[PDB]
Amino acid sequence: GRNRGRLLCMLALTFMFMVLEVVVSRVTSSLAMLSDSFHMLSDVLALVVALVAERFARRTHATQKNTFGWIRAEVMGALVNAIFLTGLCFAILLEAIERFIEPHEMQQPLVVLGVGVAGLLVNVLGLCLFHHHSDRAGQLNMRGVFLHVLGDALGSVIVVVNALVFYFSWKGCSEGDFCVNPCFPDPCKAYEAGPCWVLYLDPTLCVVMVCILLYTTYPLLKESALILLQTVPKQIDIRNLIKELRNVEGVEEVHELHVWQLAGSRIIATAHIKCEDPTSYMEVAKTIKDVFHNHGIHATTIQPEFA
Amino acid sequence: GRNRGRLLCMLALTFMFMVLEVVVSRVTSSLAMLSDSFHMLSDVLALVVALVAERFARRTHATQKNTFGWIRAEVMGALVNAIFLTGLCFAILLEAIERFIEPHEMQQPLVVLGVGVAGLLVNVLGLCLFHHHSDRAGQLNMRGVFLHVLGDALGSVIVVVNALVFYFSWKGCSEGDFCVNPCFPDPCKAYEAGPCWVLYLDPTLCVVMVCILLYTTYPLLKESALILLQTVPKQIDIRNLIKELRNVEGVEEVHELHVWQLAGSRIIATAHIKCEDPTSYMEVAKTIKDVFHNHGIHATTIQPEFA
Ligand SMILES: [Zn+2]
Ligand SMILES: [Zn+2]
Repeated sequence: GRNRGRLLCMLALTFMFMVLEVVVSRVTSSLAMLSDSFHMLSDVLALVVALVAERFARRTHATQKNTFGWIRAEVMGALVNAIFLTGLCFAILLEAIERFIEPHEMQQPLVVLGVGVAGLLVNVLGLCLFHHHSDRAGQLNMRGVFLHVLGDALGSVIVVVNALVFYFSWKGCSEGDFCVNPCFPDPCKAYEAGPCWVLYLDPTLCVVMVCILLYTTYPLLKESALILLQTVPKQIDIRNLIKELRNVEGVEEVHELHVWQLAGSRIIATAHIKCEDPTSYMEVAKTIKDVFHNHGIHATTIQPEFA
Repeated sequence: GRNRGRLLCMLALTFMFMVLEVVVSRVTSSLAMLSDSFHMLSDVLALVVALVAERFARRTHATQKNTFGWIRAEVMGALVNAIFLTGLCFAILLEAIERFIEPHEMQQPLVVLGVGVAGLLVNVLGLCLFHHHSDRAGQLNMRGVFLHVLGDALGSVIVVVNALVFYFSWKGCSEGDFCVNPCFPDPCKAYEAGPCWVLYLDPTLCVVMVCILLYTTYPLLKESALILLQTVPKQIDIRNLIKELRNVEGVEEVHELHVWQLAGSRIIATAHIKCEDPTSYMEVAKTIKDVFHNHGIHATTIQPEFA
């Protein structure tokens, strides 16, 4: 309820800011604003994926197609959100390089600064909505959206700072009379412009930005992508389980121990444990289940192989 | 061995064509060629992800970190490849729109056509290498690479066709004397050009292209993303398993059956099956294992709950 409400609220603000970008571009007759609107549509797609994962995760319930439920679906949502962000971060890095090799002037700096401030306010509102997620499957699913919100919030901050630096320290050649543009090599033409450091302010910061994101993206793409690989949860180690099951009387060996994490705090472990006396099997198995519960594994399947 | 050889060969050709693009851009002094080279670097990243998945999938061995192995890692590689491709298809769609709202002229059509033909030859070689995959994971990891190769091969075909149509049917205004450019609205300026249909040839085809890719991408993103959700394999249905286990004498009920697919043809099913007589448990369990093998489930775990 609360999570879906937050996601729907952020989606609604994202459409509203999309409409704001479109109408502002229409009055100003600018196309890069439309491109930024379509990037906001990419953000809409990320929010939609998060919403799909969050609904479907409620199924739980033993269905015919999935006997476990659909909480792992939420986990997958987190995972896919993380991979879309690694990808958009890599696209930002490739755009930054493309702007290093060819700088781009910013036209109409004031409206760009205003739209950047509006987007910063929207992204800060979204960040406050998603602050609680810096049980777990919910934490991962909300962390994906939180990382997307942090990414486009940092983008808004970069845009605002760049627009301010352009408006305060860039002397353009758009006047049209006796102006030479050293930094931007060919001003499309068949005084001296502003210092060349400003024209590269957008790329460098962007690069720094993606690094930040990549850093903060790495745990999620680590945490979500190891649950679906059925890696043993970090709280659980296999040596202690093996030795404690071997120390239990009535246990000859523990031939095949499989431990994995379904989603969040639901850890599933199945083992085969050899026993000699069928009569003692029930108390041996209850002790084994007690050990599994002691170490935090609550759903188990134990097959006794009488010899 | 063979799969890693194919992946390394395609990676080597991809670096060689990257170097070709870079050197051609250097002699021609063109920047969009560098952008295409960085897109080829994105293809390099996809191939690298595939290589990592393939290399890690050969571990198995029931590592301490993962008691099942790392074949699911290969599955995840397939999945992430699919996701990456969907994202690039959506970026192509957003670039196509950006070119619909603002068409772009193609400069130096002959060198673009030649580089497109070279890339088409490289991509056809890669497609022939990956033709065999239109175990199962081996297929999924390669189908991911096959879809990437098909995508940039279709991109090369689009580039070649567009360059040919420009060279044959576009009358540019680059001569500099008495030329008006109706289609491209402002030719950056403070006769009649070629017909306006050519300037939009690249977007429309691109859109069609992504549709194709998206279509062919959907099964992979369906097939890989349902294995990691532990959905029951399509060959297996739960009603027959339940009824056949109930019909077995000595079985009171099958209380929990979870059946899922690890990777490829390795299907794992665990169940609880209440039995009355411990003496009859061994033959009852061997019959149950025989049924599980009969339906194609070879790794099981069956816990008898004596009452
Ligand atoms: Zn066994
Ligand atoms: Zn039970």
